[PDB]
Amino acid sequence: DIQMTQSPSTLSASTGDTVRISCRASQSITGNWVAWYQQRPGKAPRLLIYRGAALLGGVPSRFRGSAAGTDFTLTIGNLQAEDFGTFYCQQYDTYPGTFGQGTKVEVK
Amino acid sequence: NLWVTVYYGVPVWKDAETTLFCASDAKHNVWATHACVPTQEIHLENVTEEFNMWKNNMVEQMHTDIISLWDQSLKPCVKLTPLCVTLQCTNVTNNITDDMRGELKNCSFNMTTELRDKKQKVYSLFYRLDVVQINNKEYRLINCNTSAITQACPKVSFEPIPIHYCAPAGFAILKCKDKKFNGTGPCPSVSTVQCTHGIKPVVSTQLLLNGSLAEEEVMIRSENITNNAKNILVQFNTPVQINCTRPNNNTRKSIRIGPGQAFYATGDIIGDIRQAHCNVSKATWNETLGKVVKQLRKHFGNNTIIRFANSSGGDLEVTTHSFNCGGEFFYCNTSGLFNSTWISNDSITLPCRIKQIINMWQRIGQAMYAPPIQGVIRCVSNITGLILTRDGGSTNSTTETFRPGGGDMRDNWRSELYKYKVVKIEPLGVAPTRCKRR
Amino acid sequence: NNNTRKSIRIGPGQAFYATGDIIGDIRQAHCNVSKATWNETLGKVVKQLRKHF
Amino acid sequence: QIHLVQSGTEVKKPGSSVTVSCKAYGVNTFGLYAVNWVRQAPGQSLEYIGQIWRWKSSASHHFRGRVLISAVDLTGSSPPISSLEIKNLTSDDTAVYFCTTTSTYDRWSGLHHDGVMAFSSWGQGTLISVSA
Amino acid sequence: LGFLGAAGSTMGAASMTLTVQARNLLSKLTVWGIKQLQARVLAVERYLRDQQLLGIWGCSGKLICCTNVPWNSSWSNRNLSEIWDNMTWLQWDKEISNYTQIIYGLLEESQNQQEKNEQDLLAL
Amino acid sequence: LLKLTVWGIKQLQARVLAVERYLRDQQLLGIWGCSGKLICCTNVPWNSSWSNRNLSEIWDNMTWLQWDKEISNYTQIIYGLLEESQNQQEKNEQDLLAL
Amino acid sequence: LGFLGAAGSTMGAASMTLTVQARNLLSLKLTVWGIKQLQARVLAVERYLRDQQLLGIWGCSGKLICCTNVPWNSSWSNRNLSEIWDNMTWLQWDKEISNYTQIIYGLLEESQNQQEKNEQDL
Ligand SMILES: *[C@@H]1O[C@H](CO)[C@@H](O[C@@H]2O[C@H](CO)[C@@H](O[C@@H]3O[C@H](CO[C@H]4O[C@H](CO[C@H]5O[C@H](CO)[C@@H](O)[C@H](O)[C@@H]5O[C@H]5O[C@H](CO)[C@@H](O)[C@H](O)[C@@H]5O)[C@@H](O)[C@H](O[C@H]5O[C@H](CO)[C@@H](O)[C@H](O)[C@@H]5O)[C@@H]4O)[C@@H](O)[C@H](O[C@H]4O[C@H](CO)[C@@H](O)[C@H](O)[C@@H]4O[C@H]4O[C@H](CO)[C@@H](O)[C@H](O)[C@@H]4O[C@H]4O[C@H](CO)[C@@H](O)[C@H](O)[C@@H]4O)[C@@H]3O)[C@H](O)[C@H]2NC(C)=O)[C@H](O)[C@H]1NC(C)=O
Ligand SMILES: *[C@@H]1O[C@H](CO)[C@@H](O[C@@H]2O[C@H](CO)[C@@H](O[C@@H]3O[C@H](CO[C@H]4O[C@H](CO)[C@@H](O)[C@H](O)[C@@H]4O)[C@@H](O)[C@H](O[C@H]4O[C@H](CO)[C@@H](O)[C@H](O)[C@@H]4O)[C@@H]3O)[C@H](O)[C@H]2NC(C)=O)[C@H](O)[C@H]1NC(C)=O
Ligand SMILES: *[C@@H]1O[C@H](CO)[C@@H](O[C@@H]2O[C@H](CO)[C@@H](O[C@@H]3O[C@H](CO)[C@@H](O)[C@H](O)[C@@H]3O)[C@H](O)[C@H]2NC(C)=O)[C@H](O)[C@H]1NC(C)=O
Ligand SMILES: *[C@@H]1O[C@H](CO)[C@@H](O[C@@H]2O[C@H](CO)[C@@H](O[C@@H]3O[C@H](CO)[C@@H](O)[C@H](O)[C@@H]3O)[C@H](O)[C@H]2NC(C)=O)[C@H](O)[C@H]1NC(C)=O
Ligand SMILES: *[C@@H]1O[C@H](CO)[C@@H](O[C@@H]2O[C@H](CO)[C@@H](O)[C@H](O)[C@H]2NC(C)=O)[C@H](O)[C@H]1NC(C)=O
Ligand SMILES: *[C@@H]1O[C@H](CO)[C@@H](O[C@@H]2O[C@H](CO)[C@@H](O)[C@H](O)[C@H]2NC(C)=O)[C@H](O)[C@H]1NC(C)=O
Ligand SMILES: *[C@@H]1O[C@H](CO)[C@@H](O[C@@H]2O[C@H](CO)[C@@H](O)[C@H](O)[C@H]2NC(C)=O)[C@H](O)[C@H]1NC(C)=O
Ligand SMILES: *[C@@H]1O[C@H](CO)[C@@H](O[C@@H]2O[C@H](CO)[C@@H](O)[C@H](O)[C@H]2NC(C)=O)[C@H](O)[C@H]1NC(C)=O
Ligand SMILES: *[C@@H]1O[C@H](CO)[C@@H](O[C@@H]2O[C@H](CO)[C@@H](O)[C@H](O)[C@H]2NC(C)=O)[C@H](O)[C@H]1NC(C)=O
Ligand SMILES: *[C@@H]1O[C@H](CO)[C@@H](O[C@@H]2O[C@H](CO)[C@@H](O)[C@H](O)[C@H]2NC(C)=O)[C@H](O)[C@H]1NC(C)=O
Ligand SMILES: *[C@@H]1O[C@H](CO)[C@@H](O)[C@H](O)[C@H]1NC(C)=O
Ligand SMILES: *[C@@H]1O[C@H](CO)[C@@H](O)[C@H](O)[C@H]1NC(C)=O
Ligand SMILES: *[C@@H]1O[C@H](CO)[C@@H](O)[C@H](O)[C@H]1NC(C)=O
Ligand SMILES: *[C@@H]1O[C@H](CO)[C@@H](O)[C@H](O)[C@H]1NC(C)=O
Ligand SMILES: *[C@@H]1O[C@H](CO)[C@@H](O)[C@H](O)[C@H]1NC(C)=O
Ligand SMILES: *[C@@H]1O[C@H](CO)[C@@H](O)[C@H](O)[C@H]1NC(C)=O
Ligand SMILES: *[C@@H]1O[C@H](CO)[C@@H](O)[C@H](O)[C@H]1NC(C)=O
Ligand SMILES: *[C@@H]1O[C@H](CO)[C@@H](O)[C@H](O)[C@H]1NC(C)=O
Ligand SMILES: *[C@@H]1O[C@H](CO)[C@@H](O)[C@H](O)[C@H]1NC(C)=O
Ligand SMILES: *[C@@H]1O[C@H](CO)[C@@H](O)[C@H](O)[C@H]1NC(C)=O
Ligand SMILES: *[C@@H]1O[C@H](CO)[C@@H](O)[C@H](O)[C@H]1NC(C)=O
Ligand SMILES: *[C@@H]1O[C@H](CO)[C@@H](O)[C@H](O)[C@H]1NC(C)=O
Ligand SMILES: *[C@@H]1O[C@H](CO)[C@@H](O)[C@H](O)[C@H]1NC(C)=O
Ligand SMILES: *[C@@H]1O[C@H](CO)[C@@H](O)[C@H](O)[C@H]1NC(C)=O
Repeated sequence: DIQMTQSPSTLSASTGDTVRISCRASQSITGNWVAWYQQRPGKAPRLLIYRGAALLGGVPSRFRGSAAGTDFTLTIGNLQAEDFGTFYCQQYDTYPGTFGQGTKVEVK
Repeated sequence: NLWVTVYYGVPVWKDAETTLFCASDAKHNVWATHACVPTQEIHLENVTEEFNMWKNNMVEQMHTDIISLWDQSLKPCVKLTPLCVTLQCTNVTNNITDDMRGELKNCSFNMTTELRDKKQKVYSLFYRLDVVQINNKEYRLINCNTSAITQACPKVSFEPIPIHYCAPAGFAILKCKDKKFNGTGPCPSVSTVQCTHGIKPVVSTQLLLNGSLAEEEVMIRSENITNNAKNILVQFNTPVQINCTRPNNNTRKSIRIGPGQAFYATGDIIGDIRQAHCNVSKATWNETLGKVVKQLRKHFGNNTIIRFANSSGGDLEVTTHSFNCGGEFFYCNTSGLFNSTWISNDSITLPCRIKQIINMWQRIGQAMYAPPIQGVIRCVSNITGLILTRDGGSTNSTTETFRPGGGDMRDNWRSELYKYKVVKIEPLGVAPTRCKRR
Repeated sequence: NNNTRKSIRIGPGQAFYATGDIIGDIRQAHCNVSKATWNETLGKVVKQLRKHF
Repeated sequence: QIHLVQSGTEVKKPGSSVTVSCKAYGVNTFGLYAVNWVRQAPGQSLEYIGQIWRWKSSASHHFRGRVLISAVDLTGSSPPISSLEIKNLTSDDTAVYFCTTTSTYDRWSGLHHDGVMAFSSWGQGTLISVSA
Repeated sequence: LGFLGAAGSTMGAASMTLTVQARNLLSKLTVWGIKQLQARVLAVERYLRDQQLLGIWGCSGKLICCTNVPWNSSWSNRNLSEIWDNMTWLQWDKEISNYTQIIYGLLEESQNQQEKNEQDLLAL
Repeated sequence: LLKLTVWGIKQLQARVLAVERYLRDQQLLGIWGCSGKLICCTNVPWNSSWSNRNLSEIWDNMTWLQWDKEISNYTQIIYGLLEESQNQQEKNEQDLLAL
Repeated sequence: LGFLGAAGSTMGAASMTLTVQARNLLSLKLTVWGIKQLQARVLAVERYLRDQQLLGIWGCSGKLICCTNVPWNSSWSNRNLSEIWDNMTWLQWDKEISNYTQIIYGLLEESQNQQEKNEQDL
């Protein structure tokens, strides 16, 4: 049972900035078994990044992910108007899987 | 307090592809038997493997190899290029009975000789499907305005020889030993081998002849069961024999058309003119269809009516059962077998026609001309499978009609390579160990 | 020019593609070259060729 | 592509059972795939309920002996169906349930780690609100 | 057991039959001739590309040869009991699949420094 | 360059068999612990059931052809014992090096 | 530095990056481009096995910097240990020992020979 902590809780940015979201686990996941999901408010969730630093077919190259010991970070550059939603960091190393806490990105 | 140790020879394999070579044990043949090398199975435990027979690479490689082997024996012998002349064909009658008049014609035509400025008026016997009329009536060959006719080579044989596509060193072949395997999914009984068993390259549509049998029950295989455009493969558990024969003598006559160029045609028939026919047992076919429909009712429901009808229409090599017996290509109507309706000592005789101009592998531009065979032709064969299809209904009834189909030669070879997989061995490994150098 | 292709069968499985009929008018094929760029490159050609003559 | 539909909004009384279905379109066989069922409480985080892999259905350590997952293979006149039954529900089960699939064909795909895996395709989610 | 017979055992139980898989890695212009020639060329190249990597690190003729580099704790924090008795070879290569290049790089310069340190030993 | 008229299929295959006969001999010599030696000694004992001749009779009277003909029925078991003994000596050296 | 990056340095600075050049000497129809790839692969096998066979008869198989018990003669070079490794490079040292290369290549063959098992066998 690994508890995930996401940072920050609620932040705001503008069109053209870079949003950095961090995720800290309990133990040391040395195998990079982490994933970053995006869920719009009201719509269905969407998997963005699997295995920490690998993209999916249909995801643009502006997103980036990095892993270092416990700290898994996600950088979103060239921010648009359609990337406002909730972001989740979820591990699948040990049974069972546990999600993060939620991080909403507003516009201001 | 930990160090790195390199291990060589770990049992780790990846998924890849390579090239396979023939291996057989040993008048020539079409497929090169004397060019192959002269010809163990280790069971594995605590390992699973996900097999998929519809995404294999061995079927396309085998198809390309059979196509490349078919076009290597037709080259160095004689081609029949000056045969496109104006024929004069009449009917033939020599104590001939009913339902045969109209299938054979006696043709006469001019032909060049070994001298350039001379001619020779010769005659032969042709079939109905080999000549067409143009507007005594004049006739011509059917494959003349679209393809070039070359003769089949008289020193080769079309007998199928079992070969072994065998992998070199560095790769491995895995095989699923499940008795109720359906070609898709995980297999808990995987064993490694060197290479496969004897596969006979039998070219036939709608009837898997001289194939491999099942173990427990009749197997049904399909890719997309919710689509009406995918074929359905049926694998029996018992063989149903069938005896095909041709009562004609079919004497041969050699005509020299030039310098070192010979042409073998049909001469005169000594005897009666009867139909070539295949006899199949009637008592075994009913229980064969019952064992087929007992496994086929599991995919549609226990309240389904199963109708068995014949083919609708299309090409002659699709609707009719096309095969090769004794060196001669037979096309059987086979409409009397698939005629039934299943609700929830006699023998059937099927007449077959003979064609001499064969267009193989669905090609447009490369024809052939088989030579006549002297004597009486009689062969026996097994029936170890079926290729069926269904039509699109109005999704409201419980009646399903199944019709035989084919034409694509990949389905005839996918039923034998549905359990084998090719893997690539990687023997390097890195392990932690409390040890130091020197 | 607006050319049309016509296939004549000269044998068994052998065709020959020839011209058909010109649709419209028959004009001359031609190439256009810029004059000022050609002169300003020929000046550099002469200026670089005068080093050896 | 691969499209999944689910049931509608069903309102149930405490004490009875409920059954949520999930129909798939595009998958080949459940032996090459794995069907995971999670949920999401309104105003809270997600929660993993159960999964079916290699024809072996299982649940978490908190929903043991309470839920039941079932699945069938292809049918010539029916889509692939995955059902989940909840018996003896409490007053704290109002959530948006989902239905996810994950392809477990390749061993070196990196999307699965010895039974537990990620979610590549999501559904629409059914709202279940229980009240007295 | 045979060829690939210990594929389902643990890492400690499969490290004793390494000589079985180490000996089965080497052994008119028709259609069946060029395929056999390309297969022999591919087998020779696949043997040489592994023998060169075995000869760079200094393990010419040894299978359980020892190195001098230390094991970093960021690669795998497991002990000797959860590796040689629980995990297999099909999972251990996928566990550290992102850290093989730095290990292959560290196995070269240490062997080079060990070979260049031997030159200052016999010069006394 | 490479022309395969009559003498291109006979010159490439000779180098192919030369490479194969070198690599198979090097692989058979590498698994016994004698990579680069000719008069290297082993650790397996000589059984009296293979050849009961003395040491003064073989090295001064016998021939290599007659010696290959004499013990041809006990050839593969010596290679199997060598393949077992090399792995056993390597495991013993790894056990001694771990302390 | 890279592949052939120390070609302009001296012999003392180019003898430390031998691992760069020690890993770049090794790596379907009958058309005009299908036979050239097979020819290049066969030539790459031939130009590696011939160079590896010379190190096997000298007892330096698997070693990049290997030295034996062959005494260096004073008639081959009359330089010191400071005017060779610090002044001359590898492109200039090969031109001076071109008339004495086969003598060293023949003396290196018997060395790994006069060091073989004798009677100790009995
Ligand atoms: C190629 O060939 C392949 C051959 O290998 C072939 O594979 C075969 O595919 C078929 C598919 O057609 C497979 O058949 C199915 O198999 C399913 C497997 O189910 C497994 O799991 C259940 C559940 O186990 C839990 O519960 C039991 C009992 O409590 C416990 O003991 C367990 O430990 C476990 O509990 C854990 O999990 C809990 C959480 O759920 C935890 O709380 C708990 O703590 C535990 O951790 C088992 O019961 C099953 O066992 C049965 O099968 C084994 C097989 O050996 C028997 O030995 C055993 O005695 C049992 O009989 C099994 O292990 C089946 O679930 C599935 O059943 C459905 O179909 C049948 C009819 O065929 C129905 O009778 C059945 O009721 C199911 O139908 C329901 O679901 C469908 C789908 O929605 C509905 O449409 C249907 O109406 C029905 O719903 C109704 O009932 C529901 C309750 O069940 C109810 O909720 C609904 O509301 C509704 O009323 C079916 O049999 C077959 O197994 C494969 N063969 C294999 C794997 O070998 C492949 O397909 C071929 N491919 C092609 C392309 O041809
Ligand atoms: C096997 O053979 C089939 C037949 O050709 C191939 O094609 C698949 O066909 C099914 C048919 O159902 C496709 O399934 C999809 O189901 C969706 C859900 O249907 C319900 O909801 C709609 C309203 O949205 C109702 O009208 C309907 O009655 C059901 O109640 C449908 O919505 C899909 O239609 C459209 O959906 C979206 C728009 O919402 C579009 O993006 C889609 O492209 C589509 O136009 C559709 O009917 C299934 O998607 C088809 N597959 C593919 C890949 O397209 C199978 O592909 C084939 N199997 C394989 C493995 O190839
Ligand atoms: C396939 O089955 C058909 C019948 O179902 C077989 O045809 C039968 O063949 C026999 C022998 O050729 C015929 O017998 C003959 O009868 C005449 C008149 O009595 C006699 O003079 C002959 O000497 C001979 O005995 C029989 O009439 C005939 N039946 C029919 C209906 O035509 C056929 O031979 C079978 N083919 C094979 C390969 O088994
Ligand atoms: C399926 O396999 C069977 C068994 O091999 C095949 O039957 C065989 O067919 C060949 C070809 O006609 C027969 O060879 C010929 O036999 C006659 C007999 O008189 C001989 O005169 C010819 O010179 C020629 O050798 C062979 O005898 C026959 N085998 C048996 C046991 O009858 C069958 O052809 C295969 N099916 C297909 C579609 O190829
Ligand atoms: C660890 O390695 C795996 C594969 O070895 C990496 O997964 C690939 O990452 C690339 C990077 O964009 C993707 O394009 C591929 O689709 C991924 N999958 C495969 C199967 O190749 C993974 O990113 C690595 N993790 C790191 C570098 O942190
Ligand atoms: C096909 O027609 C030719 C003539 O066009 C037939 O040949 C003649 O046959 C009769 C009958 O015995 C002979 O009297 C003639 O001498 C033949 N003429 C020549 C030029 O040979 C031939 O018999 C016919 N074939 C068949 C099967 O009836
Ligand atoms: C073969 O060639 C002969 C000529 O050598 C053809 O005979 C001529 O046919 C035409 C066409 O009707 C007649 O007009 C002539 O009178 C015929 N005789 C001569 C001497 O030219 C004959 O038709 C050709 N074909 C066949 C099948 O015999
Ligand atoms: C197909 O031919 C085989 C033999 O070529 C037939 O088998 C024989 O049938 C007769 C008549 O029933 C028996 O007396 C023999 O004992 C059978 N065996 C042998 C070895 O001769 C077979 O019956 C034929 N099948 C059909 C449907 O006619
Ligand atoms: C194949 O067999 C079927 C069924 O016997 C034939 O269909 C009918 O056959 C009878 C013969 O008694 C004809 O009178 C009918 O006209 C046929 N129906 C048609 C043509 O629609 C079928 O003709 C046979 N195939 C061939 C090529 O003869
Ligand atoms: C047609 O089926 C029969 C019945 O299985 C085959 O006869 C067996 O053939 C196998 C070898 O393929 C023998 O080991 C058996 O002894 C045969 N007899 C029985 C009773 O099983 C026959 O070989 C099949 N025909 C072909 C061409 O393979
Ligand atoms: C010749 O056969 C054809 C085809 O059966 C027929 O139409 C024609 O009437 C026949 N002619 C004679 C003279 O018998
Ligand atoms: C060739 O002739 C046949 C028979 O008349 C005809 O069906 C076909 O369309 C012709 N093909 C061409 C290309 O003219
Ligand atoms: C075919 O004809 C030949 C004579 O050319 C004869 O010897 C043979 O018996 C005939 N075959 C039969 C009648 O089956
Ligand atoms: C259909 O009938 C068979 C008869 O044995 C039975 O085994 C099977 O369970 C039935 N199908 C269903 C869905 O009940
Ligand atoms: C199929 O059977 C029907 C009914 O006898 C017949 O009219 C039709 O011609 C048959 N089709 C073929 C291709 O034989
Ligand atoms: C098909 O079956 C029906 C029903 O028994 C029968 O009347 C008909 O004659 C059959 N047709 C053929 C060609 O056997
Ligand atoms: C040229 O020919 C093409 C046919 O390929 C035709 O569509 C087009 O209109 C012609 N242009 C003129 C100017 O005639
Ligand atoms: C050639 O055509 C291009 C347009 O594609 C045009 O910009 C250019 O000026 C033309 N050059 C001449 C010399 O006409
Ligand atoms: C080319 O340019 C030169 C000056 O650069 C000028 O004197 C000359 O007249 C030009 N040529 C033409 C043809 O105008
Ligand atoms: C497979 O696992 C069982 C127990 O999990 C074990 O007893 C057996 O030895 C294993 N098989 C092999 C080949 O190691
Ligand atoms: C271990 O990894 C850390 C972080 O990348 C690195 O700073 C350190 O040098 C490594 N140590 C060893 C012994 O490889
Ligand atoms: C020697 O041979 C005997 C008889 O075959 C056998 O029992 C014994 O194990 C062998 N010992 C050795 C050292 O090979
Ligand atoms: C050949 O060797 C044998 C000993 O094995 C010896 O007796 C014989 O004399 C030799 N032959 C000659 C010609 O010396
Ligand atoms: C080239 O010579 C300069 C001296 O001017 C020296 O500093 C430099 O290191 C040399 N380059 C190499 C690669 O040794």
